[PDB]
Amino acid sequence: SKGQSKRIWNELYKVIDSSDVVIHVLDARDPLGTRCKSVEEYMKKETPHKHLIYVLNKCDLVPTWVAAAWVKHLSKERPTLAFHASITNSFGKGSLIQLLRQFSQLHTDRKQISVGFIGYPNTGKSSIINTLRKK
Amino acid sequence: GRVIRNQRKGAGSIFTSHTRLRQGAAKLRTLDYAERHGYIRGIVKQIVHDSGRGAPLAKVVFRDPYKYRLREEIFIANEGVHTGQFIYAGKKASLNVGNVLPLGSVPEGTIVSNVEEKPGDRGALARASGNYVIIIGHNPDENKTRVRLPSGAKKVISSDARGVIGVIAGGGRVDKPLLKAGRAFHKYRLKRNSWPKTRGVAMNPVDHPHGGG
Amino acid sequence: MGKQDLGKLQTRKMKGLKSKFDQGT
Amino acid sequence: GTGKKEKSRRIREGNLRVKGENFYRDSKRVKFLNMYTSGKEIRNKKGNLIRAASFQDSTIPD
Amino acid sequence: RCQVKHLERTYEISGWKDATEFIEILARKQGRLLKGGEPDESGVSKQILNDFNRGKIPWFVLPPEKE
RNA sequence: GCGUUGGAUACCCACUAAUAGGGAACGGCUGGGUUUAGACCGUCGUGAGACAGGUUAGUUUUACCCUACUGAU
RNA sequence: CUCUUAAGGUAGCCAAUGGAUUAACGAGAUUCCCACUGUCCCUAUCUACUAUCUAGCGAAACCACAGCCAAGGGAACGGGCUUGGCAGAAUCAGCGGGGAAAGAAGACCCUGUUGAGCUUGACUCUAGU
RNA sequence: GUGAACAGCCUCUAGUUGAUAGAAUAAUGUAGAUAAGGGAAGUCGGCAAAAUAGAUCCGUAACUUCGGGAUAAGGAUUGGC
RNA sequence: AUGGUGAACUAUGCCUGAAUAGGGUGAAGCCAGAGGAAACUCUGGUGGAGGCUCGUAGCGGUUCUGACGUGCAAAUCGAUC
Ligand SMILES: Nc1nc2c(ncn2[C@@H]2O[C@H](COP(=O)(O)OP(=O)(O)O)[C@@H](O)[C@H]2O)c(=O)[nH]1
Ligand SMILES: [Mg+2]
Ligand SMILES: [Mg+2]
Ligand SMILES: [Mg+2]
Ligand SMILES: [Mg+2]
Ligand SMILES: [Mg+2]
Ligand SMILES: [Mg+2]
Ligand SMILES: [Mg+2]
Ligand SMILES: [Mg+2]
Ligand SMILES: [Mg+2]
Ligand SMILES: [Mg+2]
Repeated sequence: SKGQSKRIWNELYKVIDSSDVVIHVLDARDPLGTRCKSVEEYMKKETPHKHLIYVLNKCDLVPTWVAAAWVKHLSKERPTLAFHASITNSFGKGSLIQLLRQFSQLHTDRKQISVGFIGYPNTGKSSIINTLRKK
Repeated sequence: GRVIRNQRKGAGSIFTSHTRLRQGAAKLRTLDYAERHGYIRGIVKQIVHDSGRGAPLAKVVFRDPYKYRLREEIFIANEGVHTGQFIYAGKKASLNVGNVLPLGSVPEGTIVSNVEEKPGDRGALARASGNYVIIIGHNPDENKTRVRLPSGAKKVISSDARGVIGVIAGGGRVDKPLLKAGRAFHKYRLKRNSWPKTRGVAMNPVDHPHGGG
Repeated sequence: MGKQDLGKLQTRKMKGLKSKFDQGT
Repeated sequence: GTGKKEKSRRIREGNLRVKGENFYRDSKRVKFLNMYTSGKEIRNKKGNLIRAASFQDSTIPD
Repeated sequence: RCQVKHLERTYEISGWKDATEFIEILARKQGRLLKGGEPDESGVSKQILNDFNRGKIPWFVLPPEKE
């Protein structure tokens, strides 16, 4: 029952309420398994102004064609970016950074934008953030 | 603010050199009549290690030109110098490794060491192990010699300044990793109290300007 | 999104993808 | 020297200037950064309210 | 969920016909024996599950078929 | 009048006749907390530092006095 | 003017390896298993030194005055005030409910000063240059 | 002497026999032990105790900087004549 | 603020002295044997390296609902480390 506690879900709703962009982190080995469809439905029903994208992490654990096929299939629904999180030897960091800069330029009226990382446990949200910060 | 170690070191105290085991200051002979006009022959009696110095030293015995006795000098050993070797020092000395010659008496491209900055100061340049001074050129009208120093700088000095033919022995010393704080400890025990070093950021703002956070 | 060139990604060299550890050969 | 003083800096670049305005902060920067220590009430020796706390005024509006 | 070749390459074992045999062979090869010669089934199983989750065993779910 | 439990991590499992609610605090030991000095990460600050925060380590030691109570001359 | 879904059948090309998912070490922080057991169900028994009694020796903290309770007395809240319960010498061992009984007595908020050998284009300065 | 041993235990030479004592053996303590059946159900938490231990032989995995891990783990034995 | 006194504790440098059982592991160099055109590989010995390791003296001070708290002691005692 871990991951279904009221404190955790209150934290999730807090980060969604504070976020302009929401990155849903998926595991390249089981992306449909690690999807929060109810959270996506709530976002598209109640907060349509918040921008939801997919980051398919741990793409180094699957063959290249598997990751390409998953990216192609998930792009039919949401903008999906392949990723491999590491401080030193990573993949997709520049693409994520330029996409975030595009979002920042789109919300130029806002003085800053917040990007909240949500998903299943152990999918690598903290690793992706450490990859972006190089620390 | 509190006085930092950089400012504290000027008062001497515990920051003086550890000189008990030294062999003596390494100098050339005093520039005298014999070295100014002809040459003088000494003999290498021994080659010894000096505490706190990477390069070995050579004890060279000359005869006193004005009194019946012997004079012992401590030179910095060039590579290839051996015990029992004859060393010639003066204006008329030959161009062989270990000999002491004025800079104006050697051709371009000559490699020297323990070079005098001024004529008579008994050696100032290229004394550490593996280092040397290159004779770039001469200016006879001003009685000057252009040389290249180990740091890469180009300098003009007197042609009467003296230098020892060859390169200082013991080269390649710093290519070996120490591997150990203990080996660094024994290295600086024979030199001075400058080890270990504490970072300024790790200190308080009172101790160092880099402190705090 | 830009181009996602997956041919510049090196997969992890896991022990189960190495033919040197073959069993029954 | 006379070049690093506040008066000389103002020439290079009356009552409108506020406390804490320096080479790094202007008036708006100073007040926004004082927001983080703003929320306190002021009392005197006898305990009377010199100034109420921010967003804690007790007067009943009409 | 895992391929036989991938499992045998990872754990240097073979010859099993079921999960109990796989656990027993792995425990006897790795020396995970309890006091009295009994293999440590629970410990070996926990280590296998940890390796599966943390990515020391290659595996993936097949993507949807192309159109 | 008489009882109202044993466990797992406010909710479950089980036993049971039953696993009722509450007060004497919230107008002796003991863990979370007021945890001061050491340390690291995050946010803000030109900085000294502060905090949207997160982690770890961290001395207070009566009773022989009166009464009350339990027993005893 | 334009941008992203071309990659395909369980491990690719591209440059032994593609690494920080880093060995070893640690009175560092955390989780689990075997063994083991009085940690517990559920407590019992044994030894020494005390405590206890005696001969000798012999302090200290603390002390407005004192010392049985109930109700009411203009925020909580009495040993003394009002109304009641009551109440018989002198005492011993325990005990920790209560006692401006002590020891914890200091931490925590508020006001007014002072210091900082704190820091900054705060002000007058000034060593050094 | 035992023993790998300036370890622990006992002894020779030498040196002490000092520390207020006597009488009883309640509770509660300080220090040390044992316990049927169950075996962490206790507790925030296996805190504390228990279990292990010398030597000989068999045998010893992942990982790894190839040096280690390692006494890994897991088994058998020990007297006297 | 002015003028003086302290490095018998402790912090650090220097000079001259002194102290530190018994085990485990087994680096380079060397010898012999089996291979090889050589380089080099394998087996058995020898040797005794390491800011290695177990563990006394010693140095230090992790833990205990530890002892003690007008204590033996203005920082001590026991076990453990
Ligand atoms: N191979 C691989 N492993 C990853 C990647 N990202 C994360 N991991 C691993 O996944 C583990 C859990 O990651 P973490 O960031 O804590 O997951 P989180 O719960 O989403 O924050 C870490 O130990 C990482 O080593 C990736 O891109 N590739
Ligand atoms: Mg500090
Ligand atoms: Mg603190
Ligand atoms: Mg009476
Ligand atoms: Mg029992
Ligand atoms: Mg339990
Ligand atoms: Mg319980
Ligand atoms: Mg191990
Ligand atoms: Mg001294
Ligand atoms: Mg050592
Ligand atoms: Mg050791």
